[PDB]
Amino acid sequence: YEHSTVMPNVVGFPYKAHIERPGYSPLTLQMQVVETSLEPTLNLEYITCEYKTVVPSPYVKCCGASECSTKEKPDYQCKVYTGVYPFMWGGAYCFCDSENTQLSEAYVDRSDVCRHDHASAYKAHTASLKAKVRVMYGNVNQTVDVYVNGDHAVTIGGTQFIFGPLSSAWTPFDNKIVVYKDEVFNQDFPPYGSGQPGRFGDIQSRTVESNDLYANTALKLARPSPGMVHVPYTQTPSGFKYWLKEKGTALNTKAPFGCQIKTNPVRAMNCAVGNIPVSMNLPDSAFTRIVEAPTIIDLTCTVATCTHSSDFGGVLTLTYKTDKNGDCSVHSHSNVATLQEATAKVKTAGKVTLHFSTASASPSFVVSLCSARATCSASCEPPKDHIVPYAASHSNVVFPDMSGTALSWVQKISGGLGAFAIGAILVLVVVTCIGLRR
Amino acid sequence: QPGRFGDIQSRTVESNDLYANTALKLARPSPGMVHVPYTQTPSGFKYWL
Amino acid sequence: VPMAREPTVIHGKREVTLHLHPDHPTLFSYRTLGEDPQYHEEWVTAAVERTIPVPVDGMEYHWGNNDPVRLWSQLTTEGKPHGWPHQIVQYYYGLYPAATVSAVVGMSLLALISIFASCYMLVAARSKCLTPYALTPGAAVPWTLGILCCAPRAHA
Ligand SMILES: *[C@@H]1O[C@H](CO)[C@@H](O[C@@H]2O[C@H](CO)[C@@H](O[C@@H]3O[C@H](CO)[C@@H](O)[C@H](O)[C@@H]3O)[C@H](O)[C@H]2NC(C)=O)[C@H](O)[C@H]1NC(C)=O
Ligand SMILES: *[C@@H]1O[C@H](CO)[C@@H](O[C@@H]2O[C@H](CO)[C@@H](O[C@@H]3O[C@H](CO)[C@@H](O)[C@H](O)[C@@H]3O)[C@H](O)[C@H]2NC(C)=O)[C@H](O)[C@H]1NC(C)=O
Repeated sequence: YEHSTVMPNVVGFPYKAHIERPGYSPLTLQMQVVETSLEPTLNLEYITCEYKTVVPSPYVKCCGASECSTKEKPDYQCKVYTGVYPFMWGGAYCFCDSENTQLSEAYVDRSDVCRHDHASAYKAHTASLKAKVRVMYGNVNQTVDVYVNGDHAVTIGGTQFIFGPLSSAWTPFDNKIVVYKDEVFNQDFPPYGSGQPGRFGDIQSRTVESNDLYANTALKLARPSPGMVHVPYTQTPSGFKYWLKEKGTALNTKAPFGCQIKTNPVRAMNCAVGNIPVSMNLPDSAFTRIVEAPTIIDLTCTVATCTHSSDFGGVLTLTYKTDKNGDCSVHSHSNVATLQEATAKVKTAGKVTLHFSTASASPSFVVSLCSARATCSASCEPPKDHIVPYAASHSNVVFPDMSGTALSWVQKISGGLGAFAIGAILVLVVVTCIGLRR
Repeated sequence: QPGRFGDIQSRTVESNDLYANTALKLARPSPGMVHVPYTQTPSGFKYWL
Repeated sequence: VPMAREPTVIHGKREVTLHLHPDHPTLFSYRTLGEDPQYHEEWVTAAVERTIPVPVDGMEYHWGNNDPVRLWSQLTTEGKPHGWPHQIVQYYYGLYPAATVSAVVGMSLLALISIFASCYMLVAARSKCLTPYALTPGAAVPWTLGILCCAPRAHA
């Protein structure tokens, strides 16, 4: 028996589905989203880490001149300085007074621990959603793992469930993502090959194991001081360290809809938005023949107390007449009030009580016990406590019933004014028709 | 109230009775240790000072 | 690493007053877990006191090394529902204090327009039904004189 429904994408919401087969007794399923996981799709762009400037020892040519040679190294710098007269601890070598030349060489290289402490630049698109839903009904419990898209059917006790695609298409990750350890940042990194000194991605490596490197840190060399051998140089500080110091905020503590960001793999878990359509296919053995189920007649609904609070703050009573005792499948046919249970023991006494949760001043919903029906209306008082540590258990609908107190007052006032207006119109029409009849 | 002036009070200096409300809560000791942990809101007299 | 003490919470109307007692600089951060969050994070050093908003959507705050704690507000107000008309307005003004005023104003102007139109219709009808008899020195038909309050009560 094919059936379909739509359930909210809220973790912990006690969604209950009512299935009515005309030839059998009604059935009530309880589905609950224990956990979700929004996995995006990534394409690694490059890897950034601190750099390490290596300066080989200078070559001083005594009584001669040296020529610089170019090399294919990331951000290579080389110069030759004429007229140096170096010194050492014991005495000044390069015995020539002024015919000497020093060659200075330096270049940038990837750091030592770049494979342990590095930031990755990604591109995120077309996120895929996952869930973990607990389904219980009849006498069968059990939690299953599903993909939330209409391409995965899981069997729970002989019943096939398909969870349709999410209603919305909202993902907290922007187009470009930077991931560092256990933090995700919505950043706009420069493209490969066009980094800038002193900021994020001054040196860019296509992969942690890639040999190629692109470094741009404005390395420069300066003439050595007289009577020294030190190879002076100047260089703009690392961009990775200064990114660490002033990266600013994150996505873990900034994501909307109250959903945590994680890493390895990147995913936004337990993130409440949209609706999850559901498709089912139940076998003939799940239902019970109408002969076995008890009969319920003369169903009357009365509300003892009501309070539109987050917890189940309402109490409901049902009176009936029955031939034999057994079980029934209670349900509320409007989302104004969310019941607590999906089964109730009916007995020859003729009284049973149910608890519901509502968020409106005056609710109006129809409740069914097995095959019976009954309409309930009530007046509800606000709660006294200001803040609670648990989420709401109602669907958050606040418009009161048309038979409520406020709407009854509006109806009475509008009816009086309309009666006055109709009287005025009738008097004017009578006067005009009397004038015309002559 | 804990953390503010007069979190502990006594009728007089030599009075035997004492009222204390400092939110003293015990915690489970770590495995393989004997240290009886706890947590407590700091003194209200010092923060008043 | 150490875990800092839990703060003291005081509940308000969609607000939490939060007493913070650190020993060494700890990080305090919170966010409102709705559609548009309210972001904030700070390095609390000395004993301070914070007020943080808690809408109906809820919010979470992260104090030091402790696990984040979530708090949800509740649909509470100050008016009296199912009472006199001036109390239902208070009840629905404590909740959503931006649409109740607009709805009340709209209904009031609609009522005023309707009553003014009805009064205008009555006045126009009386003018139509009284002027033909006001062009001749004739009797006012005491039967009709009593029914409709015309200008001459008894003078002709
Ligand atoms: C031992 O020390 C002497 C210096 O007292 C060194 O002699 C120097 O040798 C270099 C090249 O070997 C000379 O440089 C060039 O020499 C040419 C010669 O025509 C000249 O035209 C250039 O302008 C330039 O000066 C340098 O002049 C010369 N100095 C002298 C002779 O006073 C000698 O090389 C040292 N021994 C060794 C093994 O290097
Ligand atoms: C369907 O299966 C689930 C999971 O087996 C059932 O939920 C489980 O209910 C039991 C009974 O309360 C929980 O055990 C108790 O949990 C409390 C929680 O504080 C703990 O203090 C007790 O010491 C005891 O362990 C159990 O935790 C809970 N499982 C989960 C994952 O929440 C559920 O009741 C079953 N459905 C029906 C209709 O029985």
